[PDB]
Order: sequence, then C-alpha cells, then structure tokens
Amino acid sequence: DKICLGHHAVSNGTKVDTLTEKGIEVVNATETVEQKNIPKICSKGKQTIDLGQCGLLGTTIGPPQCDQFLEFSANLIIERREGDDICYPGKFDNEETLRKILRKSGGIKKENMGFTYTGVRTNGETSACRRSRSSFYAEMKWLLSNTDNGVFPQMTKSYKNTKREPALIIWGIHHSGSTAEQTRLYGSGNKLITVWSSKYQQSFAPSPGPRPQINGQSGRIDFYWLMLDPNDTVTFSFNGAFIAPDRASFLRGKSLGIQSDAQLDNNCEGECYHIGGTIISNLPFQNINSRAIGKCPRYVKQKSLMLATGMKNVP
Amino acid sequence: DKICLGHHAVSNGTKVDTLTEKGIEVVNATETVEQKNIPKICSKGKQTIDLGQCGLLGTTIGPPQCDQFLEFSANLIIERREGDDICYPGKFDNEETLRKILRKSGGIKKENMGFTYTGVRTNGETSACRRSRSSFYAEMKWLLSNTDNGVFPQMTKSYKNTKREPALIIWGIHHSGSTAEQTRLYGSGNKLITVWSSKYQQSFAPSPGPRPQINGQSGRIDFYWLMLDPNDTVTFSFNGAFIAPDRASFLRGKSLGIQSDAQLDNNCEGECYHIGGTIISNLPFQNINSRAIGKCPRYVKQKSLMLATGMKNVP
Amino acid sequence: DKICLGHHAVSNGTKVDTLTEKGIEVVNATETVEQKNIPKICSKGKQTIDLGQCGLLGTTIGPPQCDQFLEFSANLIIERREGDDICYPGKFDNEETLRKILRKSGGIKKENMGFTYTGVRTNGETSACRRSRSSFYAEMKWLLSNTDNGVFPQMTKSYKNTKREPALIIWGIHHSGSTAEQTRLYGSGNKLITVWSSKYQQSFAPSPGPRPQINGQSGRIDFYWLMLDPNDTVTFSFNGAFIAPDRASFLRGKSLGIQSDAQLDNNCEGECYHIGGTIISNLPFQNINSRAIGKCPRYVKQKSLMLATGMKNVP
Amino acid sequence: GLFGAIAGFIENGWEGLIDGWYGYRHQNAQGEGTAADYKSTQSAINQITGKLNRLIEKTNQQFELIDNEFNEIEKQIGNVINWTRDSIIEVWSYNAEFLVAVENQHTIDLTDSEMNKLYEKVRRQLRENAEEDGNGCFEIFHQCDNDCMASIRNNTYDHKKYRKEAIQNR
Amino acid sequence: GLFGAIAGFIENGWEGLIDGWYGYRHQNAQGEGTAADYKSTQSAINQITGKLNRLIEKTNQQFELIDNEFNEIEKQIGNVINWTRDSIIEVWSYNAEFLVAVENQHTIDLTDSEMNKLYEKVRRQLRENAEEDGNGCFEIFHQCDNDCMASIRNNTYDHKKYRKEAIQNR
Amino acid sequence: GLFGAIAGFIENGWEGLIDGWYGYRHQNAQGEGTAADYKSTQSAINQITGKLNRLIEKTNQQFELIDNEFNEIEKQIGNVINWTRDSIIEVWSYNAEFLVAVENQHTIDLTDSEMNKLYEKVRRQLRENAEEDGNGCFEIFHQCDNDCMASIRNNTYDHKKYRKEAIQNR
Ligand SMILES: *[C@@H]1O[C@H](CO)[C@@H](O)[C@H](O)[C@H]1NC(C)=O
Ligand SMILES: *[C@@H]1O[C@H](CO)[C@@H](O)[C@H](O)[C@H]1NC(C)=O
Ligand SMILES: *[C@@H]1O[C@H](CO)[C@@H](O)[C@H](O)[C@H]1NC(C)=O
Ligand SMILES: *[C@@H]1O[C@H](CO)[C@@H](O)[C@H](O)[C@H]1NC(C)=O
Ligand SMILES: *[C@@H]1O[C@H](CO)[C@@H](O)[C@H](O)[C@H]1NC(C)=O
Ligand SMILES: *[C@@H]1O[C@H](CO)[C@@H](O)[C@H](O)[C@H]1NC(C)=O
Repeated sequence: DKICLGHHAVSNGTKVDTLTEKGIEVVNATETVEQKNIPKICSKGKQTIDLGQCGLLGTTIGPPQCDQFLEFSANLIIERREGDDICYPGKFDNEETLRKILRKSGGIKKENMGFTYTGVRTNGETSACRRSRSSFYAEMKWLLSNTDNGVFPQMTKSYKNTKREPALIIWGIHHSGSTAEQTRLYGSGNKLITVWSSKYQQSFAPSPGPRPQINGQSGRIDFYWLMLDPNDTVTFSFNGAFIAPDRASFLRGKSLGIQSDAQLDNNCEGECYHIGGTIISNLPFQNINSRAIGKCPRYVKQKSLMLATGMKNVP
Repeated sequence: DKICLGHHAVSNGTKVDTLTEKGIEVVNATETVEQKNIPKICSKGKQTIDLGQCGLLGTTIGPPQCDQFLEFSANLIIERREGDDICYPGKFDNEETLRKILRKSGGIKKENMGFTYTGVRTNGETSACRRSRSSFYAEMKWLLSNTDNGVFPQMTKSYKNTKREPALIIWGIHHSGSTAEQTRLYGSGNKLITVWSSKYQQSFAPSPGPRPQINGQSGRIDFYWLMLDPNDTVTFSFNGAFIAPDRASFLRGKSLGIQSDAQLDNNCEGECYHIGGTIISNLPFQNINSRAIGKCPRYVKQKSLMLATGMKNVP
Repeated sequence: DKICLGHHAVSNGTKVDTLTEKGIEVVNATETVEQKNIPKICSKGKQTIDLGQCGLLGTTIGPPQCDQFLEFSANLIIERREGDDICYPGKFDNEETLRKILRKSGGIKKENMGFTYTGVRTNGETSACRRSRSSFYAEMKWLLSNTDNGVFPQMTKSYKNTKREPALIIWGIHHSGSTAEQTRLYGSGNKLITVWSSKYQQSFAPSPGPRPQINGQSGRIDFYWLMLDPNDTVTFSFNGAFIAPDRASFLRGKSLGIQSDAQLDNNCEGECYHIGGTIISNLPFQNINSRAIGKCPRYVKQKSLMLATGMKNVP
Repeated sequence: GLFGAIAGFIENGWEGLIDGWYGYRHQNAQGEGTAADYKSTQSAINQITGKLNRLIEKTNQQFELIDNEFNEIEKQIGNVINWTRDSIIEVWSYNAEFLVAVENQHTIDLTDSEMNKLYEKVRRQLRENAEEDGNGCFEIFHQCDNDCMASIRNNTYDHKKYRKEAIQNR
Repeated sequence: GLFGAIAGFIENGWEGLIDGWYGYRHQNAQGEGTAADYKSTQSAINQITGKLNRLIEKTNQQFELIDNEFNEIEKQIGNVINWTRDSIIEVWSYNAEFLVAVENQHTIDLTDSEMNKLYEKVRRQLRENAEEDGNGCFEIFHQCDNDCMASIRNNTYDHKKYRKEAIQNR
Repeated sequence: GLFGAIAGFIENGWEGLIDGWYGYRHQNAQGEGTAADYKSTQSAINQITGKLNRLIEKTNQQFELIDNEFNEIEKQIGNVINWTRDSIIEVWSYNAEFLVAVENQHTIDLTDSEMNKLYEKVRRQLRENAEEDGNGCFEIFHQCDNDCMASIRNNTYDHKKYRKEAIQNR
C-alpha cells in the first residue's frame, strides 16, 4: 500500500546554540568545556619535589626549611603557600625572574666557590635561622669583624665559573638595624660592597637602622644574584655588611614549577596543574583556572559550550 | 491555468562580502562597525571628577591646581591634556605605574602622618606654587636649615600604617640648582635620604646644579613613592634636600581613569570612553579608537563590515 | 535513448581536511603555508646598509669597525651575527631599547656638541680601538689627568639641543681595572659623574678593579645614553672616569632593522625578512620563521594547510 | 546560493512584492494576482533576527589604560604594549571579517534554502495534479481560479478534488 | 535545517525508533512495521565522530607561570601580563563559542542532508511506480507486502517488476 | 557533501572528462559521446577563484624586532614577550587550520551544489518527456540523436516537440 521516511528523537532533549539560534534542542550533545577538577597534584612517574615550608628561592641559600633541597632534583617543583625563602628577614632582588628560572631548572647542583677568609669571623649566625642552635643560611657566610667594633678590613674574593654551564651566584647585603650595630659587626665608616663580572658591575651600601622585628630581627639581609657565564669571573670587594656565598648553584635540566594547594598523588598521572590541583580532560576548553599550566585545554570564560553530536529533536 | 513561486527585491541594493565573493548585492544589510562618536564624556549617574588643570598624581601632593581634589572621590576620573601634576619642576618615579593605581583608586582619603620637626624650618615655599603667596605642595613639608648655610641636622621620622588598607606614601628629593644653594638651604656636606619599610630600602642623594628654568626654578624636586602595607612602617632618615610628607593617601574604592578632550555631559549615560569622547553602540565592533576603554566593542581596522539581513538581490 | 549527468576526477588526487574529516581526496588543492625560503636579503631599491662587523650601537660611538657608518643613512639596516658595538670592553645600558630606536632611525646624522676642555688630556686612547695606532671611539673623548696621578679637576660641560628633533646623547663611565690605575688616570679620591636634563638626573661612580681581559683590557667602559628633547640641556659634571661625547646623533627618518645570516641581493626585491633571509609569498601563512619581520604572512605551527581548489575526487 | 534557487533556476525576484519576502504569482481563468507567503518570510526573518541577537550586544570585556596619550610610557615596556596591542587588533580584525563573511555566506544560503523549501512543499501539495515548468513555476493541467489559488497559499488545497480532471489531462 | 527536512516537510521524527538514526515506516496488505536504516545512520555518525576527532585531544601548547599566586609580581609588567592574559582569554572565548556555533550549525545541516539523502535515493528506486505524499511518505500505486518492503530497505527492490501494475494504475 | 550528489547518488565521476568540471554522457540511436558543461564548471571556478582572491594577498600588518637573536633581552620582559608571542602563534594556528577546514567544508559543499544544480535544471528541461534513472541518469521515453543531445547541452531543447511521443510512451 505505502512506505514512509523519517528520523529518530527522544523528549529528553539537549539544548545547544548556533550562528542562527540560542537553545535549539538535539538528540545527543556533549560538553566541550571541562569543569571537573582533580583536587590532587597527579604526579605519577614525574620526579616530584614538594617544597612545603621551603621557599623555592630558599633552595639556593639554604634556610633551615630548605636543608632537604639544597641540591634538589625534580621534573615537577611544587611551590606551597606556606613556603618561605628566608629566615633572617629580607627579600631577593628580581625574585620573580629568579623564581621563573628555578621553576624550569630541573633542580640545582651546588658547587663549592672555594672562598676562605682571614682576619674576619666567618661564623656569624642568628636565632632567626635555628637548626638546633642559632645558625645561618647553608650556602652563605656571614663575615664579621673579629671583635665588636673591630675594623672589618677591605677584601676581595673572586670565583671563575670553569664549568660548561652558567653558575647562579647569590650574595647578601646586611642592613644592621641600627648604625650602632653596623659598626659593632663591621666597624664604623661607610660600608661598600661592589660586585662585577665581565659584563655586570653594581655597588651596594647598607642602609642601617630599625625595620620592624621579623623572626626577631629589626635588621635586614637583602639577597642579590647573577648568572655567571662560563670562563667569566665574579669579583666581590667589600668592607663588611656583606653576606658571602660559599656555593654556586648549577641548574640540573628541565622541570616545571607549579603553585598548588592540592596534596600529592603518585597513583594518578596528569599533564596540567593549577592552584586547586590537576586538570585531566581531552576536552578542547576548560573553565577551571585561567592561570593553569602544564599541557592544558584553552581556558574560556563560558561555563558550558555544548557541541551537537545528534540531529534536531522533534517530539 | 498555473501558479508561480519566487522572492522579493529592490534595485536600491546593498553590497556585502562572503567567503566566496567580494561585493554580493542583498535586500537589507547592516553596519557591524560603529564609527559614530559622541564628542562628549557621557557621565550621567557616575561620580565624575574633571581634573582639568590638576594632574592626577598632583592630587597626592597638592600643587595649587589640585587643592580641590586632595581628597577627591569618584567612579570616573577624567585626566585632561592641560592637567599638570607639579609646580616646583620635577617628575614622579614610575609615574605611570602610580597613575594606573590612582586611575582605579575611587579617589583618595588623606590621613595625617603626624610628623613634626624641631631645629628645622618646615615652612619652605616657592613662587612656583603660589596660592596667594609663594606657597608649596599641600601634603608636603619643605624642611630647611633654620638659617642660610646652618647645618640641617640628621633626622628620622617614622610612620606606621595602622589602617586596614595600604598607605600611599610620597616624599621628595631636592636638586638645588647649584651646590651653592644646596648648602644655603641644607648646609654643606653630602646630603643623604634613606627610606625603608620591612621590605623596601632605597638611598637618594641630591644632584645639585642648574637645570633649565621651569616655573622659574632651575632647581628640581623629584617625588618617590611607596605603598605601605598595614602594620608596616616607613622610616625616613635624612640630612636635608628632603621634601617630607605630611599626609598619606588611602585609596577609596573602585573607579576608572580616562584621558579625554571631550566636555562633560550628565544628561547622557555611556559605558565606553576615548580621547575623543564616548562610544555608545550595541554593534560588536568599532573603528573609532583602538585605545578606547570602559565596556567597549572590539576595535577593528576595517572602516565597514556589512552583515547581510536579507537575501541576494536580483532586479 | 538516454542522457547522463556527472563530474570529473583523476586518481592522482590531493588530500585536504575539513570540520568533518581528516584527509578527504579532491581534484586540485593548494598550499596556503609558504615554506620556501630565499636565502638572500632581497634589498632592491631600498637604501640598504650592511653593518657586518659594525655593531648597530657602535654607529653612535664609533669603534673602528663602525667608521664607515658614523652617519649611516638607510631604509634597511642589516645587523650581523659577527657585528660588535664596542672596542674597549663594555656594555650599553638598556642596549636593546636603544637598538630598537636605531633600527627604525633611518640612520643618524652626527652633530658637534662643541665641548672642549682645559687642564685635562683629551687624547686618551687604547690598543683595543686601533685604526692605525692605539685610537679610541670616534665620537667620544677620553678625558684624563694631565699627568699620571695628577688631580683630574671637577668640571661641567653643557649641551642644549637647539634642533627641532631630539638629540641622542651618549657618555661613558670608566672602570679602571685597578683602583691603582683609576688614580693614575684620574687622581685618587672617589670619582663622580652626574648627568641631568630638565627631566633626567643620574649619578655614576666608577667601580675600579680587574675584570677579565678583553681586547686586552681588564678595565671596562660602560656607555649610558639619553634622548635630549629640543631646547632641553644635558649637563655633565665629573671628576674623572668620564668618557665624554663629542657629537650627538640625530635620527634621520624611518628604516627597518633586521638580524640576518643571508647575503645581500639588489637583483631581487622583497618585503619580509628573518635570520635565514627573505620570505617572498602571496600565501596567507608561513612556517619559515615565527620571528620574521617586514610585511609578512601570519606564521603558523602547521607544516602544511592544504586548501581545496576542486571538488571531491572519486575514481 | 548553494540551493541554486535565488538568481539560479528562478530567473529572478519580483520588484513589486512589498508585502513579504517570498510569494506566489498566478495566471488563471480570472487573469492575474501576486501575493506574499508569511511562513517562508517569517522563518528567514526569525533566523536573520537570531544572528543579530548573537552579535548585537557586547561581552562584558572592559579595558583600562596601560599606556598614556599625553605623556609616553617607558620605551622597553611600551614596544611590548604596542606590539601586543597590534597583534590583538590584527586578530580581532581577521575574526570580525571572517565571522561576517561566514555569517554572510550562511545568511544567503539560508534564504536560498527558504526559497527552495516553499517551492518543494507547494510541489508536494499538487502530487499528480501539475508538473514543474522549470523557471520556478508550476503548470497545472486543471484550471485554477482565485478560490483554487487562495487554497494553495491558504494551504487548504485538496489534490484529491482536481486529480480527476488533471491526471487524465496527462 | 537548510535542507528543510528535519522539523520541516517531515512533520517530525518517531520516538519509537531505538534501532538507528533514520528509518522506514510501512503500511501494506499485512498491516505495519517500523525499521532503522544503517547507511544514513552510519554516514551521520561517521561525520559527527569526525568532528569530535578534530576537537577531542589538545595541541601540545603548554604554558609556565609569568605571575605569582602567593606574592604579586611588580605592578608595571603585571598590568601588561593581566591585560595580555585578558585579551587572550577574550579571544579564545569568542573562538570557542563561534567554533561550537559553526560546528552546531553544520552538525544540524549535515543530519538534515542525510535525512533528505535517504528520501531522494528511495524516491529514485520507485522511478514511476509510486508518487510523493508530501509528509515525507511515498504512496505506492502497487500493493507492497513485507517482502516488497524489505527489498526497498534491503535495497534489492526491482522497479521493473511492479512498474507494470503501478503505472497503468495512474 | 551535504547535497549528496558527488560520491553519493552519482556512483562517481568520469576520469575521461579533460574538457571541464561537470559534463554530459549520452547513449542513443547513434551510439555514444561524453561532453563538458561550461556553465556549471564556470560557476564552481568563479567561486573557488573568489576564495583565493580573499586569502592570496596579505593585510599590511608588518612587525619589528622586540627581542634579539644574537644577544638575549632581559629575562623578566623576555618571558612576557615569549609567552605573548607563543599565545599569538597558538591563536593564528587555530585560526588558519579552522579557516581552511571551514573553507574546505564549504568548497566541497559548493561543488556538490553545482553538481546538483546542473542535474535539476536538466530534469526541468524534460518536464514530462523523461523520468529519473537514479544513478544521476535521465531515461528518455523518446529516442534522442546527437542533434537532440546537443540541444539539451546547447540548452535550446524543446520539450513541446517530443512530449507527444514520450508522454504516450508512459
Ligand atoms: C672556557 O675555557 C676553556 C679553557 O679555559 C676553553 O677551552 C673552553 O672552550 C671555554 N668553554 C666555554 C664553555 O666557553
Ligand atoms: C595589624 O595589627 C593589629 C594589632 O597591631 C592586628 O590585630 C591586626 O590583625 C593587623 N592587621 C592587619 C590588617 O594585618
Ligand atoms: C625651542 O626654542 C625656540 C627659541 O629658543 C622656540 O622659538 C621654538 O619654538 C622651540 N622649539 C621647539 C621644537 O620646542
Ligand atoms: C606606539 O604607538 C603610539 C600610538 O598608539 C605612538 O604615539 C607611540 O610613539 C608608540 N609607542 C612606543 C613606546 O613605541
Ligand atoms: C591581576 O589580576 C589578579 C588575579 O589574576 C589580581 O589578584 C591582581 O591584583 C592583578 N594584578 C595586577 C598586577 O594588576
Ligand atoms: C624565548 O625563546 C627563545 C627562542 O625564540 C629562546 O632562545 C630564549 O631562551 C627564550 N627567551 C626567554 C627570555 O625566555
């Protein structure tokens, strides 16, 4: 008698959008915008370091919190909110440039710079950096006059990077928390620290006087750093108020620095991290975190972008 | 006998472009690229400040031009071409960083820093900054030796931000236009100004000698500024050649800074500004000004992008 | 009897991609992603300067390598890998900002600054910068004490840019490679160089002591530079350790700076350059060099993007 | 158009038709009349208005000053600004040109579809009773007065009623 | 749809059909049956799966931190970062919305094509032997049992065989 | 294709046809000949050339060096450069892949339209006089020599002339 052509449907339909219309109903449709987070750092078979209380910059100078990482080696570096780079209060200079470097460093090998001193105390320390007893930074030496007010003598120390790779060199300048104290540690007279490679040359003078107390020090030790080319030579002349290095850092290889509040998990694997954890997803977009990093989907503002995987839906 | 199918047309047609062809004729078509400007700043029911001659940075230190705005309060800040931040010639340091801050500040409340001095003139002033009689910056104090050549005494002044919000602190350094004059105002001997918070620490020394005359001063007063965290403390030690603050600024809330040549109008409303005035338009693109700001359409190079709102046109 | 409709084909087909499918076969298809380089700098009827050994920054101060370019004039400036800006070892400050300026400068006219000196040697020179005999930078004067250890006298030199265009001013600071030598050339006592316009004001002090030998100098001469607004005036006071200018540079007009390893060719013309040479192509994309410059196609990661210029291909 | 109807098999459209977008033109016993179709016109307009709903608004994306009109920002950072601002303006300009070129292609192909869509559902109303001219006209074997015309347009037409005289008039 | 088949000349699709995407529904000597077409269903699914092959993966484009969550980077550079990061997020968000809007338009128009494609090749199988209903149904002049139905679907049907009784049943 | 003509209802295209893009293949009293259509070929080529007019040029968008090949720019600013340059290259690469994927989809669907467009206007020339084969062939009831073939292709053909013998040859 007759035959009839048509298509399928269910009245459990899904809404999508087009060039032409907002909210067309279709058979099947899928989310392209991953919004499901893993609140873990999915770290399986990636050498993963968790700095926790250790500041990333702290691995280079060695406050107590960092003694486990002075030579850390990792593909994946996890910086923590609690993590803090120093002990005697102070800042690093272009700290964030230096962080970006270390985050990609693969970790750091320490190498001796081979300074040694004469007619100065070398052993200067602080209850700020206690290990068991007033201590100081691992990698640094706190040079002081032999006696209170004794005159710290003009001095030079030089270090040639004879290695194939550039040497990370740090040094500090010591803002005694009173010009009184400056002179107790170093002797009176203006203090000067000049530093220079082939290419770099900077003066530093301490600015003694009282900052606020922090870990119980009104004084301050600001770190300065450069990246010594091979066969190049850093020279330190100084008068006092100088925090010497003891070791250079050399970068190990390649790694990735992430900032995260999420716990480790060596059970799961994953390619994409953010403050809140790991994004695992094959979807082309995500709305989880615009600041995520690793191998990620393009972040988009949209909560949802439904892509049609079936025809128009007609009950 | 018969029936016939077809579509409409007029020979007043409009040209559009496609993937396939340049200048197809169609029935109706619309401009998507707004090029009609409003040469006004459409300011209705937005708290709007017109700095006119007042420099935006000038609201923080208070040259005469700015006396009406020392505590300005606004959602919409209009910087003018004529507007000028100082009176005794000088620059602000990272002036533009500081502008970007203030442009979004919602205005500024001034709070007393509570310095007072002894054995220095405090009252130092200049025909450069006249109100009625040689005056100086509102918010600043020009500290001078008691007598010509008298020795300005070493001095410290400290201010703790005890407020919940960060304090904007400014200070100046005074390049006397001759080492002769430096010493007349401050006394001879090298002059030093060091400033420090927990985290900041900088030295400044004047570089006396003659600049070009500007508002009739060969000398120069460069301003430096920091943003004092709460419970943090700025300390100023100085020798002379120091322009003290008197008040800190606190940011009020949220606002928007615009640069404009266009007059105000509280009759119209509008969301998008540029040098030439306000863009009001629902069109997705604009070719008026790539540097416009507010809530705007995407700027595009194209003068015109005609979108088809009707079928192909056949006479 | 009958008639039959259909389309053409060949079984030498070309693969393309679509929204729907990866590797559909079609009749004709074209590459949109130019990957064919010209390993030449296609320079026809463009005033082209090849700095070769001359450093671009070197045109402003005039080491030997650069004597042919002290007043260079060009639409197209070719910086070479071998090219080196100095002779007595040192760096320029914000060297790259200064390069970006000069790369677009159209070349430079030199104008006399009209300094002349008394009670100083002016003639100070170096085997580092030899022309025929120990010489120095073309545009600079190496001011020295009249006698070894003689006291270089405090001094000021001032230059007003009376021209319609801003004057490029350079000066140097001389890191003698021993405080011994500093004092041999300039006399003992701390050396100071302050420089200032209406708007600029900076101090420089030498940091004597031994760098590594370079072109046979353990010492160092770092250049500093500013762009003097017209009717503005640079003032140099100095004590010694100062390398004066002799000439200002004025920018000529518009040009384009390119970095290239490719030889010149005034036979071909071309609009788009990179390290490896010239891209000539009407294709909308290229995969040759993401750092190419001139008038170029959008660089894309893809090796190949085949666009269909014929129907689906069916044998 | 891809549907080859507008400026294709239809010679062209009728400058008279001020009533709607697609219409009917008849020749019968009575003479002539030309009249607009609401459904095909309304479907095209629903979908043209639907594209302007998508575009005519703006996303909340607001920007603040990162350079200064009156007083030029430092040169190093400023080049990066300029270059980033130039790369973004280059990209939005491609994005707008191509959105509008794609919207213009699909706008035309869509109206061309609604031309063809009306023609086909009229062709189906007359299953046996008429045969296609080829200039977008239906030649009816049976005579069709203004009441018979109003029924194809009013879409009440009964093929069963006229199939008798039309089919046998092969 | 542009092909005006799905929610167009076909009144609508059949909630029963759990077997495939497009199908056949018959009424004959024997009564009724409704059965799924593998070819039209498979062509649509090949091409929907083909779009998800394009999108469901990611390009190798990995990013590192240029600002700091815990401890705010300098303000000058930081504004440029924020503004560049904002201009990129504004652009990927347009790019995704429009990709998906274009993919949704072509996904629908593609299924609408495969509806029409089945209808037309069935219409051609019955060259003279049946004439179009207009609700997407073919009225056959000749009677067509389940063996005759299975031959149109099984696509073995011989028009030559039934043209005899059907054509003369004008 | 969306029009289901190329590699669809047309089994396939003819490797012989070196004369144009779409053509005619006839079988009659006289034997055989295969000949190219200029109009369908020219419409496809007009529109393929029209896409290459759009793309094959470049916008005036010229760039200068913001980093240095020989001598690495400062690290803080340099990261921002790299990241901004990477985000732009990621975006132009999506934009090109998707432009070309969209241009390839519409290029194919456009040629598929011009295949279908020729077939339909030939079908209309023969209003009653022939009935569709279904492999993209028209079976003519009346015999049609090379002069009758040249008239369908030459598009001078008179349906009125052969309707007499063809229609009655139902
Ligand atoms: C460094 O110097 C050594 C000898 O001192 C030389 O042979 C070598 O090639 C140089 N290495 C690098 C990495 O420049
Ligand atoms: C600042 O200090 C007060 C007491 O001096 C303390 O209670 C408060 O929580 C601190 N406020 C901020 C904003 O850190
Ligand atoms: C500079 O000064 C002259 C007179 O000294 C003046 O007439 C001129 O307009 C000024 N030029 C510029 C370029 O500002
Ligand atoms: C950038 O272009 C502007 C106009 O938008 C021009 O006035 C300025 O000189 C350029 N700025 C820099 C810093 O290159
Ligand atoms: C940029 O936005 C961030 C959040 O991504 C905000 O916390 C910060 O204050 C802004 N940074 C700058 C430097 O403007
Ligand atoms: C950026 O990538 C370049 C190559 O384009 C590489 O040589 C360089 O190390 C990177 N630069 C910075 C400053 O991270």
